[PDB]
Amino acid sequence: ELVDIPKISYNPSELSEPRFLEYSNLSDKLHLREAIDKILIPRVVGTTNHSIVREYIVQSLRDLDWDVEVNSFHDHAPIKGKLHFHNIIATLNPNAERYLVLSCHYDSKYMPGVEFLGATDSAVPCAMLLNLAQVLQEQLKPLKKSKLSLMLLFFDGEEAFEEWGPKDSIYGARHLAKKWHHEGKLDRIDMLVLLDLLGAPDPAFYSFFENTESWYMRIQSVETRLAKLQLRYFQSQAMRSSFIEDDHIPFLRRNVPILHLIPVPFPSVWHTPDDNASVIDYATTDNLALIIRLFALEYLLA
Ligand SMILES: COc1ccc(NC(=S)NCCCn2ccnc2)cc1OC
Ligand SMILES: [Cl-]
Ligand SMILES: [Zn+2]
Repeated sequence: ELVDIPKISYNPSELSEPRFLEYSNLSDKLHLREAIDKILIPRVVGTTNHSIVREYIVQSLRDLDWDVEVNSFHDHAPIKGKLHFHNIIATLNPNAERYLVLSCHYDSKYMPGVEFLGATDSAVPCAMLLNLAQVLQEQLKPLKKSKLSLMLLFFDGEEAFEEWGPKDSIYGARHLAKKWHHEGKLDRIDMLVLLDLLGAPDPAFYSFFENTESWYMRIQSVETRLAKLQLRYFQSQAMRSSFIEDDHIPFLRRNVPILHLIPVPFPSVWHTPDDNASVIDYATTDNLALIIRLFALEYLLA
């Protein structure tokens, strides 16, 4: 069921016009396309390419002066058996009291007998987050020292190896949510924003969670303001009784507020080899990446 979002949840863009104009003109299309190209390789957990993609993410952010921790652990999967998973946790201020967290998964789904590239799922999301760090590096500098800072979290082992279920899915997220819960490190997450299945044409977004509906409406407003300045995806509706499972689930279950940036319906190529370079709509990709960059600045800088 879709419900119209009530007025109480409206939360318009607050950046001054000049800063909104200035920040909305920051981009690096070439870097975004280069990041996509680097990441868009088969990258099943435990493979050489999986390590190559992790190294690229880690080095890219370390080169931009982010603190980067790799959370490594072993778990058992159907088919593959024992695997070494590696969540990537990048922060501007590793000593922050609070974080906005932007996140996605960097593994690609294991598909017997075929290469699966997972362009929308989630090579493009991963590239959008690296590109965000590159494009906004000047504006983000103060967040290296502030009490509220930014974390980019690249989950490992999101995908099932045999059949999606509670014991065969979201390996990295389940591990990390349990670890941080045990360590009292979940309360510091203001909100976990999860990007998934982005880069295909004509995505439609809805608000899934009432406690983040107001911040959903800030993204909606960012999109409206960009349109007005002539520079739609986010619907002003909430989807109730939606039970879409993803990396956020183990955080959601432990009281962490979630903003789930995933289109409904999913792209038509979902979990087929057609989720490749050819499905990427670059106009939609540049657009969504810009909207997300501005959302991050709205939240963090205000
Ligand atoms: C085909 O369209 C759908 C298919 C499945 C579901 N239901 C669930 S619970 N999906 C969890 C997806 C986990 N995931 C995310 C990226 N790679 C894997 C909903 C769909 O449309 C609303
Ligand atoms: Cl490989
Ligand atoms: Zn998937």
